Formats: sequence, C-alpha cells, structure tokens
Amino acid sequence: DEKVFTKELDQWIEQLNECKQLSESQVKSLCEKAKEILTKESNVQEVRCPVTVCGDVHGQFHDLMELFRIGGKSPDTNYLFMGDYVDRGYYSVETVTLLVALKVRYRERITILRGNHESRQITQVYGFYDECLRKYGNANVWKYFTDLFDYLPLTALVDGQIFCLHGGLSPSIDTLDHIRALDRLQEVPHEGPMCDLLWSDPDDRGGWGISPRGAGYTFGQDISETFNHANGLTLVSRAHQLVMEGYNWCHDRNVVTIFSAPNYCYRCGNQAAIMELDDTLKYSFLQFDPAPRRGEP
Amino acid sequence: GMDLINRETVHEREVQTAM
Amino acid sequence: GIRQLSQSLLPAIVELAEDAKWRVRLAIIEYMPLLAGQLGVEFFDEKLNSLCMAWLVDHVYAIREAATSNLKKLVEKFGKEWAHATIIPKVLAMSGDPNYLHRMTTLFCINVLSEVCGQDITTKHMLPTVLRMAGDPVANVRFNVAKSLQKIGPILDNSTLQSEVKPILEKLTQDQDVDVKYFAQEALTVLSLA
Ligand SMILES: [Fe+3]
Ligand SMILES: [Zn+2]
Repeated sequence: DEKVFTKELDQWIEQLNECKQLSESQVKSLCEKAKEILTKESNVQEVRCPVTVCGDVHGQFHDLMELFRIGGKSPDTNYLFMGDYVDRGYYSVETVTLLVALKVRYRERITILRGNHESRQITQVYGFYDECLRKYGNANVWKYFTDLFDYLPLTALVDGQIFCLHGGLSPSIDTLDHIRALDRLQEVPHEGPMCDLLWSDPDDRGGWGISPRGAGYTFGQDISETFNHANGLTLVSRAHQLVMEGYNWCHDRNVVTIFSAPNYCYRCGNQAAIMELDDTLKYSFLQFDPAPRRGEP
Repeated sequence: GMDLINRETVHEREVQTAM
Repeated sequence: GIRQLSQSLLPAIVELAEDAKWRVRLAIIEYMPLLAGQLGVEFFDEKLNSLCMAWLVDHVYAIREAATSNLKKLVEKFGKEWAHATIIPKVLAMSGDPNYLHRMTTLFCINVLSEVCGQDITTKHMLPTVLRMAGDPVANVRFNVAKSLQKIGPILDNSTLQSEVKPILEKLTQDQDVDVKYFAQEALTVLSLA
C-alpha cells in the first residue's frame, strides 16, 4: 500500500535532514518513483501561488538547511528550485536526494527545474560523479540520478504571470508554446532551444549576443521586453549567475536573477537570496548569509 | 586576484569547446 | 534592585530585538522568559509585550518559530489568566493576515498555547479560529489546520470532538489537494473519530 512507503519516505527525509546519505538500493527506489511523477509534468510547469523561488544551491547542503530556516520547512512552505543542485559542494549527494525525496513526498508543494549542471557531461567534470563514486564505491547512484535529471521540467510558470527558468531566453523560442513542444527526455544538448533555456544570460548589450560560456546566448533588454509582452508575462525569474547581493534586477525589472548558494564555492563570500511570492503574487526577497559551520572557525 | 565569475566562465567554455 | 536597572535595560533589549542579524534576534528571544520573570508582569505588558508580538511576524521563519515557543514559556510563568487577556487576542488577529506564512503562524501558536492554556480557554477562544481557517484558499493553511486539530484534539472534550471537530475534518478529506486529504485522514485516525 502507499501508506507504508509514505512512512518509509518520511524516515528518509528525516535521515537526509541530518545529512546522512541513503543506501544505493534506497536511491534506486526513490529515483524510479520520481520518474513516474516527473514524466507527467509539462515542459512549462504550471505553478500556483504562494511559492518561494530559489536559485542554485550546488551541493551546499548546510546552506540549504539555512534556506529552510529562513523560508520555512517543507511542506509548510511551497518551494520552486530553478536547478543546479549538484557539483561544487561537498554534499551534492545529500542535497539532490533530499530535494528529490521531498518532490516524491510532496509533489504539489515543491517544484524542481532542470539546470545546466543536471547533465551527464557537466557532472563528470565539476565533481558530482566523483562524489557519488567516493560515497558509494560505484557509479550506479550517479547513473540513477543523471537518468532522473532527464525528466526534470525545463521551466515553470507561476500564476501565468511570472516565468521561471534556469538559464534564460533563446533565439529559437518566441512563445511558451514553443517550449511546450520540445522533447526534454534527453541529455542536455550542446545547441538549440533546450540548451539556451539552461545556459543563456541577460546582458547589457542590445539584442542577441555570443555567450562567453561557450553555450547559450546573451540577450539584451529589448529581447526581454519583446518576450514578456508576447507572452503576457510580468517577470522572468532567473538563476544560473552568481550575484553578490543574492538577487539582481536587470533590464528595467523585466528580469531578476536569484542565487541561493551563500559564499559560493566557500570562497566567493556572496549573499544568498530567495524570492517569496505572496498569495497576491506580490514578490519579496529575503537575503541570508552562510550558516555557521559547526567545528569550523 | 582573478575575478570570481570570469574564472568559472572560462573553464565552462573550455568544457563546451572540448564538447 | 533590578527595578533600578530596568530603565537602562530596555534600550539594550529593544536594540537586540531589532538587530539586523537574525541570529542576534534569536539570542535575545531565548532570554525573554528569563528577563520577563525578573522584570515582572507589569513591566512586560507596558514595554516588552510589543516586542514579543513583533517577532511572530518576523520575515525569518526561525525567529517566528522561536517566538512561538517563547509564548509557551511566558505563559508557564504568568499563568493562564494573563495569556487570555494579553496574548491570545493578539495572536488570533494574525488569522486575517494576507500572507499565508503569517496565517500559519497563528496555527503554530495555538499548537503550543493549548498545551498550557487548558481545556476551557482552548475550546472557547482558540478552537473557533482553527475551525474557521479550514476554508482558507491556500492549501498549506488547510492541512496545517488538520495537523493543528490532531494535536489539540486530545485536549478537547469528547462532546466537542463529535460536535465540531469531526465534521470539519471529514470535509477536509474531500479536499481536492492531496496533502489536505492525507493529513485530514491521519487526524481522524489519530483522534479515533473515523
Ligand atoms: Fe547554471
Ligand atoms: Zn550554477
């Protein structure tokens, strides 16, 4: 029955909150059920207010705990994470497992989008593959999660007015219906719409521009204004770029970047932020600093 | 020293260049 | 005599209670029942009660959480009568807050206050608010109502459970949202109402 598993899943969440990894067998079971839930979700996930929107966390588990202390614990607080859950952090395994665990337990209360690091290629360079091998002794867990990443929605739309995605706009995307037409159940391509949605950046330069990252495109203010008007959007909520103050308005408040990993890579010393969307869809921002690390001056 | 963002952007391009 | 220090203590307490770093605000909250006991009820009502209520609506959840438990410790010292006259009517006012996080805070406050305020105060003043909120447009509030009823249900009289609590919980089981249904079912099972 579902009741027995629900209690089992609850135990996992408590265990994961303590920063204790699940076993390989448990992870496999969790991923399987996650896919069944994610496969039903659209490329543009319809999200209801009120919700709290978060940027990258990059395996900084103890700052994810800080995030919940500031914004409130799931399921009481609705959450919308815009990707980049792994790599560049000592606790990517615990970070991704907890967020996947919460999604399975509270599908309606938490939304997790795909970021550019939710990729087989990227995870093998920036540490998530190494961490899984180190913490389990074999690559199976990495295989499971990377397969799961293929099902994560690319974008979310909040009350039909605020459009949330990791990277940014694309020359190949003019209407949200174009996004709904994409096939996302694949490894992140190096080119095209699904690549741009995860890799693009806003820019001061006008119009489209060459991305210094080697992927995606940079887009100016005129692009954002055209896209918002064409789709009836009030705001593009965005991730994927470090900002020192935690959040950064740009393009005449057509776009806002949110970064939720404080003291990024344990060296940037930046502030983290999360955007709380009221019951009235009115937006608010909470800035927070890294959690005091126990036994680490 | 080196700018924080530029450090990550350059290596991201290298990975994407390697493809 | 601490009464002589009171005039010098208050400016320091106010600044700490309003510090920019939320962890600093957390520290002063942990000493509030200690300070309140030393300074007495009369000083607390005039000077410190406003600070405690301001914490309940703090942006940081951790502060609201800490303030919620602060109410129980204050009531444990000043008694039921002071809580009814001073604390309960103000926390219930938050029920109408347009922000669902703040409205849920009311339910959290009732969860801890019921442990001390007793059966009579819970049934007559706190329970009606919980039942009213069952119709909140936000699902998060509604299944917190289910959880709240589950926790304060044992403190209620049996006649109240069958008359008022049971029909509300049964309605919640019909709610469209999955979470509301689940916790509504759990509340009925734990309370042995269905
Ligand atoms: Fe990214
Ligand atoms: Zn990132």
